[PDB]
Amino acid sequence: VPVSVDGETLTVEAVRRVAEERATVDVPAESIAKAQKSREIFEGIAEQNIPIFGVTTGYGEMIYMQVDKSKEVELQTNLVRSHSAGVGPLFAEDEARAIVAARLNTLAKGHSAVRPIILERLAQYLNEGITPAIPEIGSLGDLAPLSHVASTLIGEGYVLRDGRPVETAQVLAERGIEPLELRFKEGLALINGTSGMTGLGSLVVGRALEQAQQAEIVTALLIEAVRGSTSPFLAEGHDIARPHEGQIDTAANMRALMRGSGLTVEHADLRRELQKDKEAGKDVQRSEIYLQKAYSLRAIPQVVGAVRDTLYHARHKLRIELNSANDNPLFFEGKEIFHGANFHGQPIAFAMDFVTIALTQLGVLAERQINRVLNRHLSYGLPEFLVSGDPGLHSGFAGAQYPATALVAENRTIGPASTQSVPSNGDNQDVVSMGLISARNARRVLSNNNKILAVEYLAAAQAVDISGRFDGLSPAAKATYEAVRRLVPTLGVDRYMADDIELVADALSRGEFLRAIARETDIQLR
Amino acid sequence: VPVSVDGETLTVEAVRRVAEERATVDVPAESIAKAQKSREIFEGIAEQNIPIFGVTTGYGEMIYMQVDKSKEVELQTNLVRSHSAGVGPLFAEDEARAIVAARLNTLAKGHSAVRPIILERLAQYLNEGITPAIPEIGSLGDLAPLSHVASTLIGEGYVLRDGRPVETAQVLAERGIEPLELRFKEGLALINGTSGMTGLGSLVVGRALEQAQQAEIVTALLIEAVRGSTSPFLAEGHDIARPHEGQIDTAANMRALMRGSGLTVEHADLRRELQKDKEAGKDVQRSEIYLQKAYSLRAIPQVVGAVRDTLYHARHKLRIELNSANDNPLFFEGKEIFHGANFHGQPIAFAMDFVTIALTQLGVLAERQINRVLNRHLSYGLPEFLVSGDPGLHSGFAGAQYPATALVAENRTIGPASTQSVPSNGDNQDVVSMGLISARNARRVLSNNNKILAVEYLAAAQAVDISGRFDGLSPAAKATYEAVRRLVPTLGVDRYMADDIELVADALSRGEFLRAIARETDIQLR
Ligand SMILES: N[C@@H](Cc1ccc(O)cc1)C(=O)O
Ligand SMILES: N[C@@H](Cc1ccc(O)cc1)C(=O)O
Repeated sequence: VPVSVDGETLTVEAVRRVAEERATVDVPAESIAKAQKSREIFEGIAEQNIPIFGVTTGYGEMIYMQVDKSKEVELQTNLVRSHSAGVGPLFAEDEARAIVAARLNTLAKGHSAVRPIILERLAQYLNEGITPAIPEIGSLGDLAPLSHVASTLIGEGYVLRDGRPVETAQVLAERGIEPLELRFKEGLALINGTSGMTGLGSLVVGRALEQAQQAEIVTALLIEAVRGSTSPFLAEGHDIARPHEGQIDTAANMRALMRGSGLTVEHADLRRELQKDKEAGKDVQRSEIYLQKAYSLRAIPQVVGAVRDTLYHARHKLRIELNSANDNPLFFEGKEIFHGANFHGQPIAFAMDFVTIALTQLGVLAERQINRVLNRHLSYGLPEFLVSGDPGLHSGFAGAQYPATALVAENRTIGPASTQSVPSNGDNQDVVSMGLISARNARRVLSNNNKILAVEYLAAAQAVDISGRFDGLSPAAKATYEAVRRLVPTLGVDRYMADDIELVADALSRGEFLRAIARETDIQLR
Repeated sequence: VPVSVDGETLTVEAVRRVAEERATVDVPAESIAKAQKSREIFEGIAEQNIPIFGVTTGYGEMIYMQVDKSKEVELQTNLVRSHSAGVGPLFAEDEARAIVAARLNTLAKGHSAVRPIILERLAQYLNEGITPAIPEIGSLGDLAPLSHVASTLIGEGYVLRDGRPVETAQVLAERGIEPLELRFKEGLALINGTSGMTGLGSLVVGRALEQAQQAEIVTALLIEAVRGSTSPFLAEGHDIARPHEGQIDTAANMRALMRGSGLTVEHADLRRELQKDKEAGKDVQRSEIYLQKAYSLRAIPQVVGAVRDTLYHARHKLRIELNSANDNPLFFEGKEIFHGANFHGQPIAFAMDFVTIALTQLGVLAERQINRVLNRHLSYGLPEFLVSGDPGLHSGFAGAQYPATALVAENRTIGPASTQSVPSNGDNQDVVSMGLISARNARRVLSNNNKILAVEYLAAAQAVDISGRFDGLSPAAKATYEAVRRLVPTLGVDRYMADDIELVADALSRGEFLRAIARETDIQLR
């Protein structure tokens, strides 16, 4: 299962494989050769003492400082050090690995003028399990975080071991590795890109998509458990009447998940049951039958679909970015040293701010579906707060609804960061993107959404037990139901709810509910 | 010249033509035909008194109330009236027209089961200048605003005339038009869609792109005025190293705008001019010749490019939406009436929130470029605050910078609305999109951006006079320069600036600088 880091075809899912599943990485000889190439282009110029940014000059506003080739190695060392000023908590192992891979892929595109050893060493770290200790704060959108990574290649800084930072010097001398010594433009190239936000963003987006699927999965279970109509998901509504890709995809997944359900109702059945319930003698009469259900159980295609569209767009931008030469300056055949701003992370800063927004609404919808099932006037029949015990004496899921509701409110306090640029570096960086903050914002909402969904999964499984509708559940709903009971038992009388919720929340973050559908059925969700 | 409203091929630009230039609309015969057949079939179903949401039942939560068909017109009429509860300011003529246009296109798709007369009357209103008085507030994402529109079709509510509301019944008596009477499902179809946010959103996104163009136009002029480098715009840095579509477009537009400039330099002229400055003596030598770097002028493709991507995504969403049957329930030949939620404006709510964020950043960049030219420390040699006389005694543009700086901060206080749902209607509408609020937010930042750009167009022209570089400008830079000076004179002595700024802001809102590039050069911008 090797992953080709060529600076051209790396996908978001592949980055997750490398970061999450320790997937082996391989930098193609073509990438290596193309890499050495640009290296000679550069050196063929660096030979002379001619001016070039970040290699024969100062850094930032100090580009006005001309520097000779004498202390080539020191210039790189001074940069990586002075810029390793990151603060806050350290990124997690998988997060740090995703960042490292994005940077490797970037250098592997071939226009950074870096020695092949840089790519080879980076590739060794991932493959050898040596993860840099990357503090989360510092990037203006990603100098500081990438600087901490840079430090570990030169045997400095810290590496992540069992959740704690351990000096890189020891770890290397340990597994017998001579720390690299950075040459011209290697220090700058290592840190002058969007690898922080792009690496983290990839994990988040990939996971956001699974969350969309897992929202659809429990949403489907809930719809069955309450015998909702299937009309809202009919293809004519989306494939033909309002063709947004996301909407079509969710409507599709919903039909597959509820297919073969004995509990769901066809519109025609409602229309006919409702009709018989009417007295042809009077113009206006009351009925207890709802031809339609509330928005939270009817508008799933529109809302989750819009979220999907947002995630598709974000994945699209990341795929391009991962495979871009987000670095400066750059080198091309018979070309002058390209001086631009491909280090600017606006594209990804925007994409992630949009992910934050989309996932917030995904959570808003899940929480209202929980409110749906817990409220007796809205549940369509189930007992208040899903009590099995004498009600009042027992509260059921009443208290468990609070953290879900609370999280919706907390996610709404998270504002966009891609527009919060603040000028620094003597007005040199007068417009930045703060994209890493955007990525972290989306990560937070994603994380909070698993807790919201956790309560929804527990609630949906409980509604099944109380209604005694298990034998009517569809193949998918049975799988979902069983995956939940496997982790948490039915709620007879009241009990400490926290562990159960965190138990189902962690399962969701590991994609165990998407897994269950995969194993127990042949449905291949979009 | 007639825009074809067929519910299948309408474009955002087409919508703007109808709304802004009063282009004539035409519902093609095939559309009428489809509407005609779909109606007769629907009427047969209705005439049977079988349950059909909003046609033989109550609205929203009161769908449990069954209504006999003997109350056909009353049911629909009561809906339109009781839902005409909009508040706040009225939309402008062009905004009201875009909304009406989007509604007409929705119904014309042929799945709303409305009588052709409805499509005809709508078009007649557009083609004859009968503009509904539509209050901006009330939509949960667009019942209220659309009900006000619906009210005018039955000769109620108000029509917009000279910025003020005039009772509809009257205007129709003057124009000699007999009000319509609403039949089965016609009241619901007129209001149960996303036409509010989709009509406004179209105008905004259309203008947003023009705003990105004018941002690129003034940036090009400014870069020429200060003799900046053209290297960051080289095709290889985008087309090949970083292929985000928007970024490629901006770089290309910038190259075309500065083509033929005698004031711009290349990275080569700096490294070469730098070699001179440097000497074989010293090892760290300071120069005053910055390898060019202020991001404000180096990152243009990256930042404005990302803005473009956001705008492209939104335009696509709007194109799909304009041609959708965003209404409920829906009729499909030989099938059960579709009862879903295609009225839900989430896709557009998300789209416009993103546009809001994107445009906010566009303004952030412009404001910093203004700061760039007004700060002597960064002016590239220009006098402080572009004073052409005695600084201190005169402040020049020092005061004009404030409205621009203040607007950036003001735009930053505008939060996303697509996530602010609040359950209403007895919890039936437990999750909404708040999309029209999103569209308005976007329109606001758009409007605010014209003011910031206005200050930047003035400072740039001023920079050109003070440095006497008018002769070295490119053909586009001259067109831009003359366009500004045709409106506002050079700033000799300090003077009241408020009028000069508003005049240029207004010119920008009409696309004047984009037009100047059209009739003065052979440049076609993306
Ligand atoms: N990203 C900067 C390089 C840089 C280096 C050091 C800094 O402190 C800041 C910026 C550029 O390419 O212009
Ligand atoms: N959008 C509603 C229609 C509606 C909603 C609320 C009302 O108050 C009236 C009508 C639906 O299609 O289900």
